[PDB]
Amino acid sequence: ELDQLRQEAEQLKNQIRDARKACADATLSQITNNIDPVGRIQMRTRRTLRGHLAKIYAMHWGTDSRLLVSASQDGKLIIWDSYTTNKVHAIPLRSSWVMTCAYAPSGNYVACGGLDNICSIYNLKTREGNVRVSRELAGHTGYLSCCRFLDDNQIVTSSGDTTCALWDIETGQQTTTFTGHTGDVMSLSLAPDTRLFVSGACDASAKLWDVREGMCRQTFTGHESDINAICFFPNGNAFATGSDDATCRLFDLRADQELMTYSHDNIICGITSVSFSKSGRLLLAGYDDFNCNVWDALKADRAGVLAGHDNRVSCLGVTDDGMAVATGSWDSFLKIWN
Amino acid sequence: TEDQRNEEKAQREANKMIEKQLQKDKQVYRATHRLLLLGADNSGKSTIVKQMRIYHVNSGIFETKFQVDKVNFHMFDVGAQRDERRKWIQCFNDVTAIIFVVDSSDYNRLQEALNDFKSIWNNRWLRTISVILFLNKQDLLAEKVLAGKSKIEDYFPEFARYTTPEDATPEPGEDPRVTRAKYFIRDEFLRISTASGDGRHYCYPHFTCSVDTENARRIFNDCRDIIQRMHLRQYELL
Amino acid sequence: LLETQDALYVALELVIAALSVAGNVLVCAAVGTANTLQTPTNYFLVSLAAADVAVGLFAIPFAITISLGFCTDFYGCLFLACFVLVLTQSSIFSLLAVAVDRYLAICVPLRYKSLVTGTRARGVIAVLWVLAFGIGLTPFLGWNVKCLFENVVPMSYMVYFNFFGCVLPPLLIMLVIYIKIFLVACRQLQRTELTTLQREIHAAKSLAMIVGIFALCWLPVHAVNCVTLFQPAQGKNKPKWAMNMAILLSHANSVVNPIVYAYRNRDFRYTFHKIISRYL
Amino acid sequence: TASIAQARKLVEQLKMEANIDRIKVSKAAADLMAYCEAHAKEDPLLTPVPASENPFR
Amino acid sequence: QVQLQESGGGLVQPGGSLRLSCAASGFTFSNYKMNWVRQAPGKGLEWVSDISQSGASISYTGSVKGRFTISRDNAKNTLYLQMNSLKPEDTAVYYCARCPAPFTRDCFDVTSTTYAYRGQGTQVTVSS
Ligand SMILES: CC(C)CCC[C@@H](C)[C@H]1CC[C@H]2[C@@H]3CC=C4C[C@@H](O)CC[C@]4(C)[C@H]3CC[C@]12C
Ligand SMILES: CC(C)CCC[C@@H](C)[C@H]1CC[C@H]2[C@@H]3CC=C4C[C@@H](O)CC[C@]4(C)[C@H]3CC[C@]12C
Ligand SMILES: CC(C)CCC[C@@H](C)[C@H]1CC[C@H]2[C@@H]3CC=C4C[C@@H](O)CC[C@]4(C)[C@H]3CC[C@]12C
Ligand SMILES: CC(C)CCC[C@@H](C)[C@H]1CC[C@H]2[C@@H]3CC=C4C[C@@H](O)CC[C@]4(C)[C@H]3CC[C@]12C
Ligand SMILES: Nc1ncnc2c1ncn2[C@@H]1O[C@H](CO)[C@@H](O)[C@H]1O
Repeated sequence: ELDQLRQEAEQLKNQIRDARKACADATLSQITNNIDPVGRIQMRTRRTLRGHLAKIYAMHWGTDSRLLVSASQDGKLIIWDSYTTNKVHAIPLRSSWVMTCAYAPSGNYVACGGLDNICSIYNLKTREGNVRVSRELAGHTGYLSCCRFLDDNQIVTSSGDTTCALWDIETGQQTTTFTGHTGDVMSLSLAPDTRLFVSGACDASAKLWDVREGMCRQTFTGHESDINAICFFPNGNAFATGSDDATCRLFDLRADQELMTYSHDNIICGITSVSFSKSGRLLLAGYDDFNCNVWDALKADRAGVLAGHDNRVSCLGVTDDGMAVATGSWDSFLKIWN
Repeated sequence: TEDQRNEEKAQREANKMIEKQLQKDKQVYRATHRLLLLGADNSGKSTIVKQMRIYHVNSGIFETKFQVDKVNFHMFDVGAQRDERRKWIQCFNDVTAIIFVVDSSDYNRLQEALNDFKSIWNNRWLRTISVILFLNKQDLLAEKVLAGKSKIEDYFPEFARYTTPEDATPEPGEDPRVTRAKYFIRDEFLRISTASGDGRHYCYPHFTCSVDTENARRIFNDCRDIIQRMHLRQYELL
Repeated sequence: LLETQDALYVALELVIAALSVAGNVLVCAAVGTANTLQTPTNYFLVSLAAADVAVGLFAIPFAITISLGFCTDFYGCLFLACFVLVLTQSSIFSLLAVAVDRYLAICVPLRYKSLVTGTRARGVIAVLWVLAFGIGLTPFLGWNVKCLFENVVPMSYMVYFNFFGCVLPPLLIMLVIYIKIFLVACRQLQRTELTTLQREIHAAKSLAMIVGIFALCWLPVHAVNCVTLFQPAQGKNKPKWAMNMAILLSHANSVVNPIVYAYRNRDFRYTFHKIISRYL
Repeated sequence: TASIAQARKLVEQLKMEANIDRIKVSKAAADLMAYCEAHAKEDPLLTPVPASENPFR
Repeated sequence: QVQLQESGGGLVQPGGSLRLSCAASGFTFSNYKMNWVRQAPGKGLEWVSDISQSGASISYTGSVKGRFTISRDNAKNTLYLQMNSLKPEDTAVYYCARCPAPFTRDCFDVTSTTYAYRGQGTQVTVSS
């Protein structure tokens, strides 16, 4: 009897792709031939955040555009002051194998986690002066790959158990759960609206979810291999992703299809992390080829090449105002380009 | 201006003390050698170091720290994770070694063990990390090959036309068939490793039983040889 | 100043100083710019490079002014001679430290990262620099008009205290170090069963260089001084050629050190490739 | 059982995704270009910010 | 876009032969290593064979080495498994799995059962 369900799903996907091709009356590649190119993007290392020991596995800027988080595999999550490179806090993690990190918009909380299957929270504004474990959001049956702060009392988490979660710091349980993907979720991104969020997994697809509804509203499968990078477009209507196939793709929440594909015959190494600028005109993508590529979001051409990194890039972030960019690779030397 | 100069001085003192603590931690970090532990559920990976100086069970990691010849080793065993080992394994690309145990007594599962060993050896991220093959359960292999209830030819017909190498180290009183099968499995693993081998990472097979206790010294020697070959390559002496 | 042959001496010393300073400044810049090259072994290598830079910039001009045969004050010439000696001993001690680091890394690979760190590296470097300054400046205060070197510095210090105190001891130490390293490489080559003889001969050839080069560099001048002290009255039929070439090789040691130690490491070659690619 | 439940969840997700109102890609491209041209001015990465205003230099 | 359909299988008698086809779409089939695996009724996954991009490197499982033949046609991005002289133990559901990463020689398809890059499964039975 399962043959009937399989045929129904096949027909549903066929009509979906038919509607997609129908709405594909044009393509962003040809429509963007009139605008002026961005040209070569000269970005030099303004400061280097030396001090980390093990390979940095993640990083995330803050709303203040001055402090950033950087978690390493040695069990240390350091808070770096970009303006002066001053170590303000160094949280020692119970599990040395950390795979993510976050920085709440208010800066009062910081999240981390990894193979420990637990999302550890830490308060920076503690009256005791010495930070400590604020909350342990356990329950996931897979490695925590990415995490973002939805609010001071609501947080998002992506684990390798093929499911995403939305927790409340005051409760410590899964306030909401999402089980759309089939592979380990590797990264996600929240939009300025603070209600919708997209996440990519090893299923070579990116799925969208609403914090209130709790059901997958849209799915994209234009990629070829596992998605290891994802970031929301500054406008909140689109988002870019990157796969291990050495290719990035920009999907739109309204077209339900790919309209921009960043790739090159000589770019064989995959992607690890991507991020947009304040305006989205450029698209920064970290590759495991020991360098990062800043493409033109509207033309898909290598406008800038950040070649200074003696390791596989792991994370790339942009400030809330886009004054500078941060790149953390496995060399333990988190660079700050601009 | 003082309202900000005092804050700058306080932040400088904080950064100084934080760097001092970071160096204090880096001391013990560099002093310890981080190893990974992989293997099948039926394998005795959780009992490789029968000594077990200290066994720490984290939220989802079966850590195992110990000391040999004043050198601190920290073998990490990830058991409480999904079967998909293509993403989190990347976290162990800087480990000193990867002890991969195989329950070679289970011939039907020996094929899956060989496939996993191949996928690990051919991994782009573990391409520079040696693999310490601990063929545990050798007593089970001996019993199974002496009982004659299971023929290795059904699972590996090459064993029928295979001959034991000359550089073998036969144990006293061991049956020729037992040694032949053991070294055939060892050479199968060595070939799986050599199919894509290179001077970046090497294999170190070892035959150990479920009741053995000298595994600590074996892992010590394996790590020593691995780091020695790595330094020699860095000096272009290999 | 254009003597029968000291002019060629001055020219060769100038060329040697130029090449040495160029190579060692390149090494220092490569170690400084590249962040991944901030390691203990690289710390010792950049210390050797800085010692060679000081030699080329300070030791060579002082030795030239001395050989030219000036009539400066006694202490004025002794100061330059003692500075030359300090710089030579600092270079020798940096070479010895690099050799000991390689030894601890190869023979003691496990405890290497623990017994050799940044703080320990800089401490050992400072101790070696202080030792060099104390040894070279020893006769300046603890001495047991023609500025010609043999005049201001007697061979007593150049042999009893200099040669057999800070050149021959470290020479034999480096010899034993590289011998043990060759033995370890041979023991490891017979284990990597892939022609083993070719790679064994290549490793032996490399190691023979680092000590034979060290030898042919430091043994000439010190053996000349030894034969002049223990066996005097020889008249030194070919002084302006024998000691000429001896000091020429002793100074060319500065340029020969980095090309044999720095340029021959995989990390240094990778850094150079990355830098020339960035510059393109 | 397991496969049947998985297929049921899959077809439910497909149904939930079918009702999505997909507009032509032309409108999406126009909105993207509008946002770019409106924010490209205040984007330091596209318009070279002077070192005096940039707190990094 | 990423899809791997498979056809063939069915009922066969011992000693016969059968060619199972697998069409993969949504990527560059010439840049990904391919594998054939089989899961028997009630048993776990069992990798059968693997074939590289250009087919220069191929390997088979010792239990079925020689009897099966894996091939790949890049002109039409298709994979083929020609089994000859089948056995009653060959009855199982076969799957054509794609390597997770291109330009690599390491694939973890058989490690998990919920793997994504697979087909609906082609059932094969061997009996009179
Ligand atoms: C002899 C004179 C003329 C030249 C002096 C050179 C000295 C002062 C400079 C040049 C290059 C410098 C080194 C460059 C690289 C590093 C790595 C860093 O992590 C520790 C400091 C260290 C080791 C520096 C120490 C000081 C150094 C050696
Ligand atoms: C001959 C006279 C001029 C001596 C000049 C050499 C001095 C200025 C230079 C040459 C090599 C340099 C050292 C080389 C490397 C290190 C290790 C580093 O971790 C701290 C700095 C330190 C210790 C440097 C300090 C300055 C240094 C000692
Ligand atoms: C031993 C000293 C006193 C004088 C003898 C000079 C010769 C024989 C010595 C001096 C310098 C050394 C050479 C230095 C250069 C090289 C490059 C190396 O890649 C191969 C060996 C080779 C060719 C060495 C061979 C032996 C050599 C040891
Ligand atoms: C001037 C006196 C002291 C000796 C001069 C000989 C020096 C300058 C020459 C002679 C042979 C040369 C070597 C020939 C080949 C190699 C192998 C390669 O990896 C570069 C370094 C090395 C090892 C060279 C280093 C410089 C070298 C050793
Ligand atoms: N006989 C000598 N005449 C002149 N200078 C010498 C003599 N022996 C050694 N030196 C100088 O002392 C330094 C240390 O040997 C050498 O670099 C050399 O310049």
